[PDB]
Amino acid sequence: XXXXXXXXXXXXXXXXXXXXXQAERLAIRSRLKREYQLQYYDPSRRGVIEDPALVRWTYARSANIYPNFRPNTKTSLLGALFGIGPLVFWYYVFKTDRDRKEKLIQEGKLDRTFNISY
Amino acid sequence: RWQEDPEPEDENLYEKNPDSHGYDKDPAVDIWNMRVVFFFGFSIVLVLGSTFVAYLPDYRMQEWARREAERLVKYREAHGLPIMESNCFDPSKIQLP
Amino acid sequence: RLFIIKPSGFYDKRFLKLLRFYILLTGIPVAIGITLINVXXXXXXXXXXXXXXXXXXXXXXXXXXXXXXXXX
Amino acid sequence: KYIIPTIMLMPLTWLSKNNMIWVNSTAHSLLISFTSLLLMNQFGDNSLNFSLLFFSDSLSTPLLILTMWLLPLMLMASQHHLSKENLTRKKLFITMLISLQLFLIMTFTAMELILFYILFEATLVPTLIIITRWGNQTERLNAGLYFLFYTLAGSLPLLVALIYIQNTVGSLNFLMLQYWVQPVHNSWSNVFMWLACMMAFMVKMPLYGLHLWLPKAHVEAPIAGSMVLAAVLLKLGGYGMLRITLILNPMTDFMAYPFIMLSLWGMIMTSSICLRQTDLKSLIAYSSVSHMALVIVAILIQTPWSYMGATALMIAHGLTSSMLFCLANSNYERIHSRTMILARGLQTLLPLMATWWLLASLTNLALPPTINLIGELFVVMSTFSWSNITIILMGVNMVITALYSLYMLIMTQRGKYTYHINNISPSFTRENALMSLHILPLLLLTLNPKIILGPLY
Amino acid sequence: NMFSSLSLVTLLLLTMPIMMMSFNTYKPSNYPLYVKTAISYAFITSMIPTMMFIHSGQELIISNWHWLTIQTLKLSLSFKMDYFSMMFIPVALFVTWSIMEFSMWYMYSDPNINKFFKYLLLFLITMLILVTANNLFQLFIGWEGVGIMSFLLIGWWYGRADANTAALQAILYNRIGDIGFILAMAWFLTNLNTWDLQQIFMLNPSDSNMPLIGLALAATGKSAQFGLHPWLPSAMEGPTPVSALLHSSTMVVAGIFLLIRFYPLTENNKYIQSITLCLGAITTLFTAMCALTQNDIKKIIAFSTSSQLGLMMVTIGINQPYLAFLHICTHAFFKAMLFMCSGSIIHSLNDEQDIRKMGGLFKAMPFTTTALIVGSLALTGMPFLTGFYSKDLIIEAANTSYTNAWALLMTLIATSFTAIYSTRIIFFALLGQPRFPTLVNINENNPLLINSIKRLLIGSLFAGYIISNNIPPTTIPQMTMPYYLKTTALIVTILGFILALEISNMTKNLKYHYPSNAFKFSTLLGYFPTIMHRLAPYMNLSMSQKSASSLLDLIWLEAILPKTISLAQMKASTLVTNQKGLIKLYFLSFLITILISMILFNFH
Amino acid sequence: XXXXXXXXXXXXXXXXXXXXXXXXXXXXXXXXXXXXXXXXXXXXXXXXXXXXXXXXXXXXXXXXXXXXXXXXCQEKDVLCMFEAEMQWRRDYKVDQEIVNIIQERLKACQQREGESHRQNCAKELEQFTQVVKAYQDRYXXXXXXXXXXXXXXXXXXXXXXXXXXXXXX
Amino acid sequence: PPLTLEGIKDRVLYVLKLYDKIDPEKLSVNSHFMKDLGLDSLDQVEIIMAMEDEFGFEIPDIDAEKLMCPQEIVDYIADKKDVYE
Amino acid sequence: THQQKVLRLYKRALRHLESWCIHRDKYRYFACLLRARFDEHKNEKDMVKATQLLREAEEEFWHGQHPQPYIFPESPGGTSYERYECYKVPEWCLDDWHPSEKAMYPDYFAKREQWKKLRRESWEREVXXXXXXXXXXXXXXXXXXXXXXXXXXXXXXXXXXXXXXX
Repeated sequence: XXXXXXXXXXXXXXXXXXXXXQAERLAIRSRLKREYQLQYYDPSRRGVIEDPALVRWTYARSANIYPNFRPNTKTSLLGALFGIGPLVFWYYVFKTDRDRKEKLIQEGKLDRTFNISY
Repeated sequence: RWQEDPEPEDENLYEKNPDSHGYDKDPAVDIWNMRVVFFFGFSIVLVLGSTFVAYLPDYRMQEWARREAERLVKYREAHGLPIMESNCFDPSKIQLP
Repeated sequence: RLFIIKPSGFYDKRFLKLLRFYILLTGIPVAIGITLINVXXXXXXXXXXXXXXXXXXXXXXXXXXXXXXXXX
Repeated sequence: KYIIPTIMLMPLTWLSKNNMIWVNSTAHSLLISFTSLLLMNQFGDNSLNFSLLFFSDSLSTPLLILTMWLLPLMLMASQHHLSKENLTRKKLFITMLISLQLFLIMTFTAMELILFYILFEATLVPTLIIITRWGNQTERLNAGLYFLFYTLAGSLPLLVALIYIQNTVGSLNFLMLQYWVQPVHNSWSNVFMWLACMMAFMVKMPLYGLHLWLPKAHVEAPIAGSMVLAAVLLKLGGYGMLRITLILNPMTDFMAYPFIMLSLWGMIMTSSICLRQTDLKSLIAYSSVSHMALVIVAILIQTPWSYMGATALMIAHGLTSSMLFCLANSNYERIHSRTMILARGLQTLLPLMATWWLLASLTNLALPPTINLIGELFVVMSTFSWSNITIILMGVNMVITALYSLYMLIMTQRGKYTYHINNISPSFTRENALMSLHILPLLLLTLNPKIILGPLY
Repeated sequence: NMFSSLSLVTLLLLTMPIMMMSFNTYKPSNYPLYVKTAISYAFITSMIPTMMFIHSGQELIISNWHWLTIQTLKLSLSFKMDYFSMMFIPVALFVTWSIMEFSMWYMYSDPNINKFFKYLLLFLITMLILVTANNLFQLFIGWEGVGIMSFLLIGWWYGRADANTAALQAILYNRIGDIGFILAMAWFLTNLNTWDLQQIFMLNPSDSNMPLIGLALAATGKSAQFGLHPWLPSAMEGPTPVSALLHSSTMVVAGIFLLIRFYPLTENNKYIQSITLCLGAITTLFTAMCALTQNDIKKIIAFSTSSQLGLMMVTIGINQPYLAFLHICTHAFFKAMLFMCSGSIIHSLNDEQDIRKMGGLFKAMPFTTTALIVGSLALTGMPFLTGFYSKDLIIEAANTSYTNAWALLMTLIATSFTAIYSTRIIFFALLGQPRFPTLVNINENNPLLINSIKRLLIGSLFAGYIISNNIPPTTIPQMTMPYYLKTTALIVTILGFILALEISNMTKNLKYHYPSNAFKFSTLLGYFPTIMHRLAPYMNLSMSQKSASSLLDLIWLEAILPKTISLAQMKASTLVTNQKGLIKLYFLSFLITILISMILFNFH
Repeated sequence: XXXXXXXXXXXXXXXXXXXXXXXXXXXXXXXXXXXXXXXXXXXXXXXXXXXXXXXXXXXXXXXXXXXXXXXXCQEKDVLCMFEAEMQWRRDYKVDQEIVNIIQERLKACQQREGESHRQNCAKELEQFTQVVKAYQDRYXXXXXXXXXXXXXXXXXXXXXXXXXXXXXX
Repeated sequence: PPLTLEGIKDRVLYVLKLYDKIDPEKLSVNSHFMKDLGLDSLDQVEIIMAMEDEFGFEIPDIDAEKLMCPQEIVDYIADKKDVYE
Repeated sequence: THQQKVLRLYKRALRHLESWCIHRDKYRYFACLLRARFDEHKNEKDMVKATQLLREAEEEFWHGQHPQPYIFPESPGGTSYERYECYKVPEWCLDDWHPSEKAMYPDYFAKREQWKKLRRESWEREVXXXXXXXXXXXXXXXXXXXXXXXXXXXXXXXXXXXXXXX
């Protein structure tokens, strides 16, 4: 998704609230990097590091399903209309092709004489 | 509290106390297994087995039907009018209805 | 001159040599397999007299090695 | 000829000394697998019965050879796992494979439906023990209980279906005897009789509905990655749909019409999810849905051309997806995670295994005629004679079959792995030997695919 | 007799390095030299059967490797050596003869020098099968085989970013092109039991379903055209001799090649005649427009392939298969030079791929700059510079037809548009003051470069003499209109070059002209990265994540289970926790059980 | 040989009168390669054929004829129907490769003529249209999977349709 | 072609000498451009852009503030492009 | 910082100018016109007026923002060799080389063994020095330099050492 003007540097102010906002973000960024730094620069390790961010990322899609979907309301019901609905959509597509094909075999031949396979 | 539950050790053969191996422990067992009998089935089933598969023992009348068809074409063309199939495997059936 | 990039190479190249050693070991009857068409008769098509339908092999065609497998 | 030497593998592992075990189980299995390609291949116009109906002949099943091919192959990658634990735990879970192979030989060979049923469900018991135990991650039970309560929920309706046929029409037995079978008059009482015969082979052969049985079993790894190939053997192990639809209900195809469409949508939507998925084992788990769905479509058309591709796909998928799981296992025992993004780096770290990664991924695509092109092409050609609209949907599936395997390649063909320091040895002889024993049979089937694709061929 | 024997030799010579790829005999440093010597004698063995074809003789062979006996079919490794197939073999081999020996100079002293040649050999074989395809199943081995080997070639450099998607898209747009191709396979079997290409020449049925939804849809995957063409600029991310083959002769022909080989079907049906030119009309300008604004040495020539392919699509619509391959056989010599001689500049002045930074003068590198003059002018309508014998024959024949008038007018703008981007290599980069890419840049001519460009120079000039005179044509189109049709092919090149010279020099001098901020450019890329790289991958993945995975695959298809588990456990709890002990309570229920059997049930 | 029709005889004769130059480059290379690696290949082939000496003729082709009609014995019997269905499955496999010969007869016409295509031959075009049309009605095509029990129904359906049309006319 | 430690210092000095705005006699190499040599706030970024065009074109925006002295800029360009063994 | 935002805008302005112009003499001419625009407002320092100028600096620049600019040869992002011809091999897979093959070129193995012993011994001393830095949280922005000169190695040892080379 994109707006009329692409965001890259637009709408930015120094002020006082934004100055403390950068101080908050760099504090956590340095906190999570130093625990990596102590684990990276040692020869005694040998092994793939875990990191809590990536484990929770895989757990977000594979798990956390049944604790969710407790307020269904209407958004979940609209997904079922886009879910089992397309099966009903194609059900009348193939059926009209069958009424076209079956009638041609009995009266007014459409199948070629060269046809033999299947 | 875990007490005794906290027990984990990282194990890798690689090259340390193994030289070059696939099976864990014992250099004498490894060479005789992973390089001999592991590759003996690789030599018999794949190379000596390739002669069979479908080549050699005819296989469900694939080659037989070719020689059988050719002799029936030349015979039916010289005598009969219809070639091979026209009204086959049905002659004087007991009515329809 | 440089130290260059590093690959295991030793584990990789040994596998191809160990594979080829066992292909060539059973590649000897493959070489004999060509000479079996050369020395022994391959195939003949003729109308058979009414005496026996099957002897050693019931139907032998193309290769003589087909009849040798048909017996066992 | 096949049963008895396979049963004699059971006392072999228990009687042999503690240092050996694995050497005897692999070597003796390879010589028995040689005799399968020696005796079973002989057939006439209609394949003549073997002996008494304990185990019978093969008419359109060279899929037994695949089980004999994986008979030693499953023992190879299970060497790195189980080695840390006790000798009795090793001896048990080698014999559980032998017991699996014992029942699997019995399923394909025996030309029956009554005794075939008590071998189809009998394969579920050894796999249950294998899947529930030795699980690296948790939720073993959310896959173990799922393994029975999907299959047995659909297969127990065969007891009320199969016995109902023999009580009215002679006996099921040989199937070669089954010319007594009369066409169905199409009644509402006969509706649920057809459904009960199908539903057993609608769970193991995964659709879009009731498909959730499959990916749960693959993600939660049984032992390492070679016991995952036994679950692949159960997809093709549900081959009874080739026998029921052909004989028991040949006139019935009006009820097949919605079930083709249910498997047709299990092609676009099953491929869509397999693009943003994080687990590497899950990416093979959802690709296995689509390839087996192609067989499901082919069977229900009932044209003589579709079976030629259907039987070929059973052998094609069984040696390619199992090859893909071995590649997933080769990273699972080095990185110790099923994450795709974390384990990233071929050629720079894994030089010779990367070429095996190519050939396995290219087989998901339509390569120069190996078995996968041969297997798929007949189905596409059969669907057009069934209904012309199909290839508009089937062609879209051909686009995402590239995305099934190239996305596996791209997320492994990157010179990074900055966080990773392990995986020093790329392949310890047998690691690449597994990959060769999976691809070289497919390369030998290029010359002779007549042995593979054979339902009256 | 020798015609059938020597035809297999050309195929067997290319497979001999593949036989030596699996160890066999040791070859250190000489392995890239071994491929050069293999194709050298492969060219000589291909020249002899073509000399026989000019005289008399046409043979089509089968190797008796009939792997399919399934339902009234025989499918052997068949080799067709007829006209379009026969002439293309020594032309394509001579193109590879230089490019493979160019790979000795470019990509030198690399650890993966051996593997580079390995995939290029399979890239050569797969095309040669497609050229000699006599079966429709044999046709798939080549048409997919070239498209599957492109992944290892476009994505040859181990790119951490962008390079992997460049190889991915080349198959991705080809697989959307596959939708038609496999539909053309399935229609062929259902209508005709023969399945092979030998059938359709006899008992041909009039149907619009086959070539339109089929061969024309396959012509968008391969050959790019208008349908899907954003994979051409991405293909330049790979090495320079690799990008040369995929755009001059090999990958380019595969799409149009199908349409030439099936020529009786296009002649009988009139509805295919229109759509082949309707698709060809949009290709001529839209791709040529992208060549104007985009300023990258490799990427300028990348878009010029599809603009030349616009004329290649016209030949199908005009129902002339004879003139169709004649353009591509000369196109093989046009862009084997132009892609490679430009690549010589990139390697010399460090590693610059932009025309703005590059300023290689005619006096500085005389050997490479002279090839650029010959190469660029040959694409435009020149009387004897191999352009008249290929390009000009299409334009003259297009004027006299019952076909679309707007398509004819659109092609005439494209013929004048060829002079714009060709001068954007000369006037912009080669000619004038040097742009100075880097301080102290080493540029020198190598002995490997001399014995390759000079051998291509003979082929790029004498192509109009050998190919045109030897091949027997059918129906001459040039007769009417001395100025409106005959001169219009040459006048467009003259008026195009004059219009380009005035447009380029005005910005070159400029001084105080000042570049304007506002411009009406829908020309930067054609706005295909906004829809095929931004929108189409998003729409396939949003319907995968907002729908499918978070609705069907994990919730709603699983929702059948709690109906038999959670509701079962709810019904279970009403039979376990119920009745807090007490003999009283269980015996209170036994009072009702008898009343059910006596009153509520009719039985006694 | 025998079964294949083919053309009668090919002409193929060169005059070579216009332009001497170097006689003929195509003819000089043909004569050179006939002695270089064609005569040497003929000598090795003759040496291997002579070295065979003893050769086994063998049965080659099996008989198996008639064995009662399938559309005569019915009422579901294992002893009777089994051998009757074997005969039908044999003929079906033979009929598959009969079509292949007639298919290759049309292939031979397309290779030899090329430019003529449809203007000549005509006999092979007529032979293809007559057999395949009869093959569609009698053997499978619309009769799904191959079964001899269902094959009798396909013949009866054609017999009922022909009788209904004959009664009207 | 490979670059030497003495060669990279000479190449950077040649570009700095032809700056016109800066005096060639006043500054050699060791003197800082920030305080000792006459350079403006906008002039410092313009000098870095000219130096990148001559050598291997690689200059980070975040690392532009750290490099001010010509001796330090010659060392930073050689380290990033991997020069002198 | 306001000063860095002007520097980043000026660096982008010159590098985007080469996409429009063809010759180097016109590039030098238009650069002088750009300098005159900045120097008029550079002398005056304001918190409101200069910030409004920087927000308006994005305008006009965005009107001529995409003519496909020259993204350099070996440069992050853009086009033409970003990771190409720079795949190489990391130092993690150096010790993986087995004997017989490891015996070839003994000078490369002996020098690396002496360097690895120095890195292993200094790892314990660097770990105490890293926690010696005053922060009492974890870290602040960048890594701290070592104060001691006798022992050497400023915390990170494999950061600058072991890198890709073309």
